[PDB]
Amino acid sequence: ANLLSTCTSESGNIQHISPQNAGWEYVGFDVWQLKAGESITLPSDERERCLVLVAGLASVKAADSFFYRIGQRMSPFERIPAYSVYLPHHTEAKVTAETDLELAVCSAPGFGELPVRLISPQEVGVEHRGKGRNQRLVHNILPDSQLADSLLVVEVYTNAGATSSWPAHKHDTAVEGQETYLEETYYHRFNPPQGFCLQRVYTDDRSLDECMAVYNRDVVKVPKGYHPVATIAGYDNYYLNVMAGPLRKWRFTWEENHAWINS
Amino acid sequence: ANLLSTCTSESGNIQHISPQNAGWEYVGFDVWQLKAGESITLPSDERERCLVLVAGLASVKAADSFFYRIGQRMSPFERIPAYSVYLPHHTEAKVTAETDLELAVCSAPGFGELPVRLISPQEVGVEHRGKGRNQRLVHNILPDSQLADSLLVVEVYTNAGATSSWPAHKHDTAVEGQETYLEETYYHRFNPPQGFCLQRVYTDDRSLDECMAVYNRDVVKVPKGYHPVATIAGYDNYYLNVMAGPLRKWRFTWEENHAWINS
Amino acid sequence: ANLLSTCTSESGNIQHISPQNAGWEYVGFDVWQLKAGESITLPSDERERCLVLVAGLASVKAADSFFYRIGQRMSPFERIPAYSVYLPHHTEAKVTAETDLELAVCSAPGFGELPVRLISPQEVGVEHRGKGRNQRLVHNILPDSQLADSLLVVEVYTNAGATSSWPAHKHDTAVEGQETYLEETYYHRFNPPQGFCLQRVYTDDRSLDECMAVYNRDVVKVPKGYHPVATIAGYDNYYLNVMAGPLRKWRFTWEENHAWINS
Amino acid sequence: ANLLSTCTSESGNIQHISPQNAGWEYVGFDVWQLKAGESITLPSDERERCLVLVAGLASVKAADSFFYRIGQRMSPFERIPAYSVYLPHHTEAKVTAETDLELAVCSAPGFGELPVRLISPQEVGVEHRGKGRNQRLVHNILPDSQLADSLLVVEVYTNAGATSSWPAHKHDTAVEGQETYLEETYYHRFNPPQGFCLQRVYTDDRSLDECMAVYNRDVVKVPKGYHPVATIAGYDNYYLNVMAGPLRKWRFTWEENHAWINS
Amino acid sequence: ANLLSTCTSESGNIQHISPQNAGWEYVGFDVWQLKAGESITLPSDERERCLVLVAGLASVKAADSFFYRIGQRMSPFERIPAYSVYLPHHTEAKVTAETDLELAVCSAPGFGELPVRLISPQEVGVEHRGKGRNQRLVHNILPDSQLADSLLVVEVYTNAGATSSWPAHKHDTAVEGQETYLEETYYHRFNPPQGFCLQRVYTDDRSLDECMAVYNRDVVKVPKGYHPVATIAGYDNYYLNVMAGPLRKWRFTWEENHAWINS
Amino acid sequence: ANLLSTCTSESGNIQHISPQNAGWEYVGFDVWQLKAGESITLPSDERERCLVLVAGLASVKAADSFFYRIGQRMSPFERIPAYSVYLPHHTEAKVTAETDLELAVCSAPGFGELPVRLISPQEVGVEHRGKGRNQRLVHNILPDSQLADSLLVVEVYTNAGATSSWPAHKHDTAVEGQETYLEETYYHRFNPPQGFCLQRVYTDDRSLDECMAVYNRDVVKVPKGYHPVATIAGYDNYYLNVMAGPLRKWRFTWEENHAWINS
Ligand SMILES: [Cl-]
Ligand SMILES: [Cl-]
Ligand SMILES: [Cl-]
Ligand SMILES: [Cl-]
Ligand SMILES: [Cl-]
Ligand SMILES: [Cl-]
Ligand SMILES: [Cl-]
Ligand SMILES: [Cl-]
Ligand SMILES: [Cl-]
Ligand SMILES: [Cl-]
Ligand SMILES: [Cl-]
Ligand SMILES: [Cl-]
Ligand SMILES: [Cl-]
Ligand SMILES: [Cl-]
Ligand SMILES: [Cl-]
Ligand SMILES: [Cl-]
Ligand SMILES: [Cl-]
Ligand SMILES: [Cl-]
Ligand SMILES: [Cl-]
Ligand SMILES: [Cl-]
Ligand SMILES: [Cl-]
Ligand code: NI
Ligand code: NI
Ligand code: NI
Ligand code: NI
Ligand code: NI
Ligand code: NI
Ligand code: NI
Ligand code: NI
Ligand code: NI
Ligand code: NI
Ligand code: NI
Ligand code: NI
Repeated sequence: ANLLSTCTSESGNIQHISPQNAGWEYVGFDVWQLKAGESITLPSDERERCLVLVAGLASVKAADSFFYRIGQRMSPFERIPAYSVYLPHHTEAKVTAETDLELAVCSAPGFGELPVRLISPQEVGVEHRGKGRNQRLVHNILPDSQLADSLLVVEVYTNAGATSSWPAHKHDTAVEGQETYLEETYYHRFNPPQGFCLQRVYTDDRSLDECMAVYNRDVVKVPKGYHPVATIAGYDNYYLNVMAGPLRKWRFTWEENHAWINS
Repeated sequence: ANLLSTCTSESGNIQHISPQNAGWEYVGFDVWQLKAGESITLPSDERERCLVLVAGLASVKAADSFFYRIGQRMSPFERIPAYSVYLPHHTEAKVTAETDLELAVCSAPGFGELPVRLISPQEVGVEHRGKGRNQRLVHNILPDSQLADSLLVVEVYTNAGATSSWPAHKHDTAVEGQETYLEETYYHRFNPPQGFCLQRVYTDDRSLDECMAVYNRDVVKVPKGYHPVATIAGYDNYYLNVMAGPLRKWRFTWEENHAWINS
Repeated sequence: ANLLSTCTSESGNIQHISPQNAGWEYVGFDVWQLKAGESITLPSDERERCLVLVAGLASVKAADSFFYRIGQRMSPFERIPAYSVYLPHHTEAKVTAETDLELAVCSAPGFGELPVRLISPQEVGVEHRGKGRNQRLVHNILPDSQLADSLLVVEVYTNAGATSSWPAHKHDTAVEGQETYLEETYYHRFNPPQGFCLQRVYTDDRSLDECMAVYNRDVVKVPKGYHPVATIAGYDNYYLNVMAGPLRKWRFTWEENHAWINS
Repeated sequence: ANLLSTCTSESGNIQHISPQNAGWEYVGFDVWQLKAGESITLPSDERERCLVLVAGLASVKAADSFFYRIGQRMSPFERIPAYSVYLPHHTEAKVTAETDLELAVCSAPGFGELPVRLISPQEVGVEHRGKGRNQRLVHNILPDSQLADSLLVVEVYTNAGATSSWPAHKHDTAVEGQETYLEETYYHRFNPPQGFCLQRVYTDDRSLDECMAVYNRDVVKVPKGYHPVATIAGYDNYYLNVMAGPLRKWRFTWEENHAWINS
Repeated sequence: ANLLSTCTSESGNIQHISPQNAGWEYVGFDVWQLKAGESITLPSDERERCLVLVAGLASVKAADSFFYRIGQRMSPFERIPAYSVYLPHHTEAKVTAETDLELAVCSAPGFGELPVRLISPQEVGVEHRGKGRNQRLVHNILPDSQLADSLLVVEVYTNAGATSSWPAHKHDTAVEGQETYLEETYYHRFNPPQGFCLQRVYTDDRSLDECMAVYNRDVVKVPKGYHPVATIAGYDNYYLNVMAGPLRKWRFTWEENHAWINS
Repeated sequence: ANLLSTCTSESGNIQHISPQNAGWEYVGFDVWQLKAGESITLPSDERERCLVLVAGLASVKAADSFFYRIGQRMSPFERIPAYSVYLPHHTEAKVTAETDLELAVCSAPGFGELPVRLISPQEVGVEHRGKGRNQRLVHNILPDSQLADSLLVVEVYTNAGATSSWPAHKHDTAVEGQETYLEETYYHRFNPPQGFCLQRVYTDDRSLDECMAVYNRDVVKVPKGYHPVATIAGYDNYYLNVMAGPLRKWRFTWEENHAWINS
């Protein structure tokens, strides 16, 4: 299975993951690397979006509003929450780079009537998950406790020598009250930039079992199974995750052999 | 090519095959394993459906009707026809498990105006196909001689030591008066339950040639080519098949090397 | 990655490439091999089409018109431009084979209001590209300088011992003013007919690097990367290409190591 | 894994399996298809051999012995035991085809001082193994109860439909008093000749799990795991097996899930 | 590539890696899991050996020497050096399990005239390599500064989270004064036992790039390239390595991008 | 299959192909990239060798012979024959680089008593094979009409565009008077150096069918089948081939479909 998508270029639409090229039904994930002064226009269509400023400042025109010079961090490694913008479906938007800009466009099916809204770093829930070699900084950009039709968005910091997305969990089957089907994308970053991590996507029966050396700005698709991330000594890791499915609830099942790591 | 889809769980939506994850255009196939008292709701959308009760009893609310305790067999290995329900498109339906229930939801594009209808075991055409090591019990749940927009549904019993879907046939190309393009899914069952069969999906030129060890509740996708099933001594086999394409007619071509087995 | 699609049959719809089975978003490509007197009907839908007569004569009924015995060449190897027909979306059309007919149906998303139009061999721009072992005859059936919503269509002749689609170029990423995302299909032909060529689809990082022995009437899909064609001594090559993407402009980037071959 | 070796030609040394090309330590297997009057010379080396006359008549000169026009069956499908000649190591041999000849040369390490000997039909143990979809005819050409340094040779007849090398067994690990490491080759034949069977080689953890479609005169290598053969309606099967390892004792372990098929 | 070898059984010769099955020239690695009172005999041949008592107590008879009840640790996770016995070539040896025993037999070509010798904990060099997420305990059982014809043997302890065989190094090419060709095996163990690590074997050009999920008692073969081990939170790792080549000198090259981690 | 071996380094033993790592029985091929003043020593063993000076000057000491500063061309692309030295088995040799040196060591089993000899340009048969897109320069360094126990060595120059090892031939089966089994290695070079060619290794049944993109100093292994080389406009190609088998005679069979290209 080919779950790894390496960047296609250095500038422009460096990552383009769609339901059509991912072989799935809900999640889309795009990254644009723009120079100061450049713009993109997002269309009025049947998809809701979450614009995540990974690095740099931007101005956004949408609905009847103008949002000027949103963003703050110049690197995701500043460890301060991303500035994001929620766009409902049927919303054309123009995004202009105020500085050089690394922009994530998270997409999923849209059908509701929520308004355009800003998700500033102060609206992002911050949590420190796990203990020891399992410690991670989590920024809940768009959790299931906040409003959206489909999208669930999170960014996670895993320092070199820690394991994250671990103990192994899956969200690949609708099992009422236990688990939901949620497609998931990982957009990875490293500090220093030449680093890599090892991500493994696997099922209990191992019918799917793929390990991948993931480098800076690579995407990993998670269509099913467990999906832990093992970082490498010397290279701090960051990832931006998008999830969506038929039911917007994060319900997962832990792999039974490793569930004791939560105790 | 990955044509085999093993069950993702023991309960809930254990099989979910869609045009999007199958890499094709028409056929969808879902299996739900429900405990007595649990329900699912099927949406009003652009897909027609055939609900097939593989094992157990169910109640269905659809259109202006209530169908109570439909089904009979508690195992597909009773060798009595499944109870099924035809749902046209734009038909919301609620299915409640009266007993523990193994429910197949067969789907394809819907566009007509046929009514909701019951397909009881007495409406299922029963035929005994082949002679010797080629003998099989066939239950024509929804054949091309019965009404539906797209769906063709059949279940077949192949006793241990027989070959079925054989002599090799294909339905992967529109060839006027000879063959139709029909995507096909296989949902396999074994008695005793720990068994397997060997299914081979292959083209004449062998550009596609994949053999698979298929276990209990596994799905095989047939996007093209010949697709025979070789059963194993000691393990009786059952499969539930769904087909659909642009033209709802079962027209196939026999592999010429093995066509003499029909003589 | 499986980028090669060999013919499924000798007659009827011998090639059927869709966004759904290609794992992409825009381009569809069909070939029909029809005997004199046979017909097909193309539907009124949301796709625009370019009918390309690869070999043989046809009559077309579309919109309020009847086009009788269009075509001329009985083989693509006559090296005279194909006769083609542009069909906008929402246009049902009936195509009848006047002689035995090899018909290419090129498709992409349609949304405009252009009329049905004939593209006769006299409307096709003819150019001789390259020098020496890089020489090729190019027929611009439907270039970006002519009108269509999405479709770009070209046919190219590469004589045995020449390389084409070379120096290596890619059109797989939206990079403003430099490159566009364009899915591309290749439909290959050989003279004598038992020949083959070697086509390689690869990225700069080699995460994708697939070489393929392509035979008569085979299709190669190009979802991303560089995609040169190396012909074989004794076997002249022909290919028919279809491209489409979000922006109908042919903008590509040359692989830097081989760009000097243009000098 | 690559366990299937198809014939490289119709005449001469059509099968050549060596420890060097098999990725293992002991077993060699060669097939020679000779016309009446042709000969081959086997060298004096460190390997013992068992020359199996699969079909046709041959004369064999080795050491102080000459065997004139030995053989009987003109096809393995006569279901009568083969003639064979055991050759110790350091024994040059000349084999002359008296009729058209299909000759199997089974080889393994030699170190002893056994004499050259004929293994006529009268020295072959004939047995019927299993009941029903499991009943095969077995010819023990060179069992562990007869003399050789390393070689174990058997031929088996599996009628169309039936499963052989079943219930699944393995002989891939030295487990004192339970199992021995024995490399194994299968040389397959079909009646009628255009047939195939499905052979699956797999381990308990499925780290190796390969199913292959086996045609006439193909060889399957079994370096480890379970290795059952599933035959296809209409096509009777035959195979000639060679085994060897560090300990010349046929000790195997049954896969636990299917062991009940022996009771 | 197929670099992972999982255990073939729970008892007996659970690991058997040979130059013939590894696709290389020097290194052999065997593991024997024996019950108290069981024995094995190692042959007199052209290979030298290093018998490593991974866990448990053993007696060893070889040439004019008898070692009674050597060993100490009942688990490799006691973090105390193993007892080992060096055997020159042409030296038959009998190993008797005094307790349940996990025995590693490390082999390589032998040509010299060194005597049989005990390598007790007092002859094992103990060192701590690296700082933080990089700090491992290393036991030099048989380094290049001690006597053997070919064999180099080391065991390493990597605590959960940490990265070992890192910064990435290779020893796959004879480069005078810089690097030697050395085949390498890894025999992995976990505490608790149900754990895994992720090991990646890769070259600078990524022509080889394999990441594998390694479980308890699995073997990884390193025929060339970089080969770091990434451990997982909760699961401590241990591995026993064997190396050999034409020149018995441990000379390696660091991957240039990660060499800074040594400063 | 894995038939391509890319260089492991820029200096030293950049190519090391052995029967053990190639999965075959006879051919060994090594390349050494040495700086002026460096030396290597070839051992006294059971292999005969042909030392080919691909580029640069070398002195060779072997048995009672010393060859001082032999060689001439500083690049294979000078299109003048190489100097080579034939070494029988049991012959230790010292090779000193007099200038920077690219040295090929071709090896195969040795058993005879031929003397050490120089193969100077005057002993190399020069021939031009084929017409047009098929015309190559061939240097028969060590043909079957010259003396050696096993080795067959040739170098071929294929100008950009042209196809070589074409029409397709195979030498993979002993067929008396028609074909011999001969393993074959290709050591490729390009001018300019950043180029590539496409080489396809395939059998008549396509059970093996591998096309690879070959770059400067890469090696392709041909264990069986047809093996043509398709060059790319702008990049001239060179390759040095080594062959050996049980019978030192170059006998091949042409693929029937392309045999007409010889007329
Ligand atoms: Cl949309
Ligand atoms: Cl996490
Ligand atoms: Cl739920
Ligand atoms: Cl729908
Ligand atoms: Cl059937
Ligand atoms: Cl029809
Ligand atoms: Cl449409
Ligand atoms: Cl071109
Ligand atoms: Cl642009
Ligand atoms: Cl005798
Ligand atoms: Cl007789
Ligand atoms: Cl059997
Ligand atoms: Cl035993
Ligand atoms: Cl001693
Ligand atoms: Cl002691
Ligand atoms: Cl280390
Ligand atoms: Cl050195
Ligand atoms: Cl001499
Ligand atoms: Cl000279
Ligand atoms: Cl040639
Ligand atoms: Cl010959
Ligand atoms: Ni709406
Ligand atoms: Ni997740
Ligand atoms: Ni409707
Ligand atoms: Ni079918
Ligand atoms: Ni419209
Ligand atoms: Ni292109
Ligand atoms: Ni002897
Ligand atoms: Ni066996
Ligand atoms: Ni000795
Ligand atoms: Ni190492
Ligand atoms: Ni000798
Ligand atoms: Ni050749």
